Amino acid sequence: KKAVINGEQIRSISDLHQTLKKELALPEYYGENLDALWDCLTGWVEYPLVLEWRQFEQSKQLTENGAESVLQVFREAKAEGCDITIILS
Amino acid sequence: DVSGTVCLSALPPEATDTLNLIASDGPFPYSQDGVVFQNRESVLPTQSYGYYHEYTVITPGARTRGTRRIITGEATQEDYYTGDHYATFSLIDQTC
Repeated sequence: KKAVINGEQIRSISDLHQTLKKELALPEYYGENLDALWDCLTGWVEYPLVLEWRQFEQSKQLTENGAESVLQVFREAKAEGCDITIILS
Repeated sequence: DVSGTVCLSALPPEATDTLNLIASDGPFPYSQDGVVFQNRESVLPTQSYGYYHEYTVITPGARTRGTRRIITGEATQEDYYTGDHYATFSLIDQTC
């Protein structure tokens, strides 16, 4: 499964969660917060997943490192053995 | 912050079944049950890693893990319920 985040266009953490809910096909009841995203990466998302997060350093700016907290969740799932490839640009 | 304290008899009856499984240490239905809960949004009081653990509350009919959980702390009867996929939590009062 391929998920693409255009990092220059996400200026709110809410729209980041909405864009994840669409690109990862999360459940309709997704809680739109970091603990729900961790529950979905360890129990719902399809794998292998490739997450292309373009213009990541721009997303860091606008969000205050709401972006870095999200990316840390994905890195922790990958470190537990979920088959995720993260490609930043 | 926690959103209030709610009597256990005002929650779904499956939350009492989850508390009773925690007290016997399972067996649980989901492999996520009993893992450490990292409280990543800091809705619950900030504590070191390992203080909290999470457990599913079944939703009858859903066919997935759904949105309801109990998170335990280490203080006596320190159990929190979320019924909205971790967005809010209440403290459970098991005496009413």
